[PDB]
Amino acid sequence: QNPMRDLKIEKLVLNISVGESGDRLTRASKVLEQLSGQTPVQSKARYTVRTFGIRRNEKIAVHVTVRGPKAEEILERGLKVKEYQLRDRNFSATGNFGFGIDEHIDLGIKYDPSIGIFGMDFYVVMNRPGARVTRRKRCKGTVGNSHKTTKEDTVSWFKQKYDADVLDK
Amino acid sequence: QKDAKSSAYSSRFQTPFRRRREGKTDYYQRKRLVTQHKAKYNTPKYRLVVRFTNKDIICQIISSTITGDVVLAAAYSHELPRYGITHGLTNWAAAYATGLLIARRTLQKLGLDETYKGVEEVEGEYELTEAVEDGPRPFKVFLDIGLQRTTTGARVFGALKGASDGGLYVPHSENRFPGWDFETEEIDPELLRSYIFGGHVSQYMEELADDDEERFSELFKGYLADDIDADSLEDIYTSAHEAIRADPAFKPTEKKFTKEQYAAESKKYRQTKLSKEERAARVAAKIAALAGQQ
Amino acid sequence: ARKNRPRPSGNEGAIRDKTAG
Amino acid sequence: GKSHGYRSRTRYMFQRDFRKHGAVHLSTYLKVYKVGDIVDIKANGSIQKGMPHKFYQGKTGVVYNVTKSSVGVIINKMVGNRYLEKRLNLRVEHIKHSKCRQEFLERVKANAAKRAEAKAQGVAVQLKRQPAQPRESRIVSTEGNVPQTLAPVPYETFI
RNA sequence: AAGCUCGUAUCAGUUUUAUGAGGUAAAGCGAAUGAUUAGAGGUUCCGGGGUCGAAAUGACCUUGACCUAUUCUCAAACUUUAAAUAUGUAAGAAGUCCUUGUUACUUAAUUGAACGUGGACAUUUGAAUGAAGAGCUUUUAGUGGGCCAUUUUUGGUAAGC
RNA sequence: GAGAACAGAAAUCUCCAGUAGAACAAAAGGGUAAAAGCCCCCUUGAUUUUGAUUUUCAGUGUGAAUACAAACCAUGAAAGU
RNA sequence: GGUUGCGGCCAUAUCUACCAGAAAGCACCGUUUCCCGUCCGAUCAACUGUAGUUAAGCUGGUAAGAGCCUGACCGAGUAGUGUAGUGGGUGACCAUACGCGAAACUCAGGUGCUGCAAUCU
Ligand SMILES: [Mg+2]
Ligand SMILES: [Mg+2]
Ligand SMILES: [Mg+2]
Ligand SMILES: [Mg+2]
Ligand SMILES: [Mg+2]
Ligand SMILES: [Mg+2]
Ligand SMILES: [Mg+2]
Ligand SMILES: [Mg+2]
Ligand SMILES: [Mg+2]
Ligand SMILES: [Mg+2]
Ligand SMILES: [Mg+2]
Ligand SMILES: [Mg+2]
Repeated sequence: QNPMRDLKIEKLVLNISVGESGDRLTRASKVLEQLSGQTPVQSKARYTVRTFGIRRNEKIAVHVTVRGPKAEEILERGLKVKEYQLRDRNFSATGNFGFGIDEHIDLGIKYDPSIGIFGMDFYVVMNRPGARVTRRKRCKGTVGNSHKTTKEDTVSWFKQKYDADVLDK
Repeated sequence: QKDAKSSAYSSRFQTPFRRRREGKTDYYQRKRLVTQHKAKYNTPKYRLVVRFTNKDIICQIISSTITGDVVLAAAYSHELPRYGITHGLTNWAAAYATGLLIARRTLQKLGLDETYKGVEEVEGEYELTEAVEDGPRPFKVFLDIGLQRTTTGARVFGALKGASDGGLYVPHSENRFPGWDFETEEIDPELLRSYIFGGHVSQYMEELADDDEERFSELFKGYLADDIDADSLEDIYTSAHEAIRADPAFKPTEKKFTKEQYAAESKKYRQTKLSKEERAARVAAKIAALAGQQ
Repeated sequence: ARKNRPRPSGNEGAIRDKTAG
Repeated sequence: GKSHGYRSRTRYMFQRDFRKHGAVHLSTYLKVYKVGDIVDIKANGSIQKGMPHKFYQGKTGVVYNVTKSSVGVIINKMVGNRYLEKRLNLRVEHIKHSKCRQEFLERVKANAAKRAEAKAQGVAVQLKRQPAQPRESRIVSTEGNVPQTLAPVPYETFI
């Protein structure tokens, strides 16, 4: 039936792939903590490509995870920017999804020219409760087949709440 | 389609033993535990194992043999009502109580209880059960925490303190007990004594009760129902300790039924296997119906 | 590479590729 | 040029098994070894410490020493025109009782019990074993089993 | 060569019984690695294209790839499996059982360990066959270019290599 | 494999599959999955005293290695190492 | 018989897709003052056992299921091989005598057992 299989948000991950190290990386870092109330983390580049101008381990991007009520309200504050209007092919085949935006100042931080103007990529991890089965240490196990998330489940949920719409396909 | 693993893969798969599949026992731990100095031929190594399940605590004394492991004695949490404890059967003090119980139980059944009395005037101090002069050189046993993660003040080490204060000689340092100062290497005996006697809940009563009555109601509801005051909490633990030191004899339950009755009910209740003749008839019928043009 | 992979608008690539002052 | 290391030409000898890699089941360490036990040697490639040299692969000897985690063994090696006794030190992993004695003692105890119970009536217990005696005379009937006649087979290519 | 200590044995280029170890012969590739011929079915938001098209995450053919099930053939430095022949150990008195002495070792513990005291069990005392005696010590001559035959086998076309 | 702005065959993030098809200084071969792999914390047992044993072997040496003994240590809660 | 803790043997115990599961137990499950760790009480820490649910985990069954295990005069006394001849053949190689003896293949059957301790309509 449907006693407690209710879908819910795990985590909002906030990503910025600023292509270079140094000051503009530092400023990128100084963007998120205001938005997140939370300190960010920096990821290194794991092999040179020499066309994007990157070396091994020269620390390119910044991303954060947020969960719970603060995560859902910030999600809402992003979907307001995107006017509740998302394309089907954005959705993961597992039931995850995500999108991107530009001009982070179009929400929250006014301009603060010392910081600059940056775009982000939000990505949402979605599931049902009872998920710690795959995450605890003792007696680790996988989730049942019927109990996973799906394209259809997540799009239907996204329909019914936020009363939003999905595009062409 | 995608969720399809090849026949070759299935036929070359290795399997973990059984407990690794179940994610239950760390054989790398069991290695360092159960091996005996080969010069000491049959003298078995004894493990005080501790396990924390939801709403219950288990502690046991085990030696190991080829045909299986064998247990000297066991101590569950859920019989502490026999010793005057009715709530919070998973708190760190509950673990201490269980350790004390198992300690005195084993010593009583082994005939060591008169000697190695243990410690009565508990003070949160760190000391080992030293060997009595020219005596029987007290019993020795080592921890077995399983996969449970070690960390400062973890409630398993309450069981360690229970065994130690009971009198078992259990080799251990103290730098993980709650209140082990970190930036400087000392221990706060009185804070430890607080966690022994339920400080973290006795104190926690006050802020919540003077702060948030509905929250103080939903949890600790049983405390209100059975009329326990915060200050009195230390008293019941102290009285328990004497109750254990009085009688650890492990009265077992009476089961109000029979082994056979339980087996019969579950047997008649359970679903059964299907036999080969019926399997053949089943496939034949499936042919004659679905394949047989319905 | 695809046949039409990044093919821009004439009036949108002017603010895309200028690469010098 | 030529080459003779400590572990040369062991590439197959020391491979573990098929489908048996990984840690070792505890029974091996749960064994207990007394001085005077007769023991076989089979190397175990998983534990590089205290291995036996390839020459002592598959051999059999008598234990003579016991230490915290290993065993002293005596082997007789044929070098030149004599035998020399070598003493080995092996971790308990490459070691297992040769149940030859395990069964032999069974025979001995059963033998003594048989001797005693036979002496209880003085009836010449007759201890020694015998090789396979030639089988005895016997009669074969044909009831419902009439002899069946064969014949050699002709030839064809069978393809 | 000189002997020495003893007199049917603590033996044996041997078989049997019991129990180990091995990766060669063989075999396998619709089993890992690697090689290899052929069609068959799908699959391109994705290869190269052409045809219909202004393009389309539009259609048709083509080539290629990729995947699926099949098919033909191989390995000294591949392998699931796995021989015969060769090979380790045991088949008793230096044994087995019973009782209880010693220790600074070890055990929670007279528990264990090791060595003993004392007692019990003989020619069927622990498979086969043989045993021309068995065991032990010195000391010193010659020798340190080899060759051939069956079988296994390496380089080379081969050779009386 | 499936998704996320610039971002594309390749940057960063997330999920699913994953018996090792990777890594382990170097040649190859063994061995390794709550590790022998990757990351983090503490340290110097890469110490002292001389023996015993294995490999090449004359049962010499050298090299390398193994198992104890007697101290002082490091680590871990601990067994251990 | 069910369940839990500790196991032995390490797939007859794994994998793929479905279906059922009383009681208890296990579990998911609620909270962040304190010990404690995190980019984030997700993991780990602590407290309650109170607010709920067997949906999942787990157990069992189901499949002319993959796999896996066992057996067989199924293949085969074949392949291979120890020993012998003044045996055959120019040779490559092959029969013969006394011996040992595979794998693939085919068919049939099977799909965890079990020790210690506690608890369960
Ligand atoms: Mg560990
Ligand atoms: Mg082998
Ligand atoms: Mg070879
Ligand atoms: Mg061949
Ligand atoms: Mg083959
Ligand atoms: Mg191959
Ligand atoms: Mg042999
Ligand atoms: Mg001379
Ligand atoms: Mg010469
Ligand atoms: Mg580790
Ligand atoms: Mg040497
Ligand atoms: Mg001849």
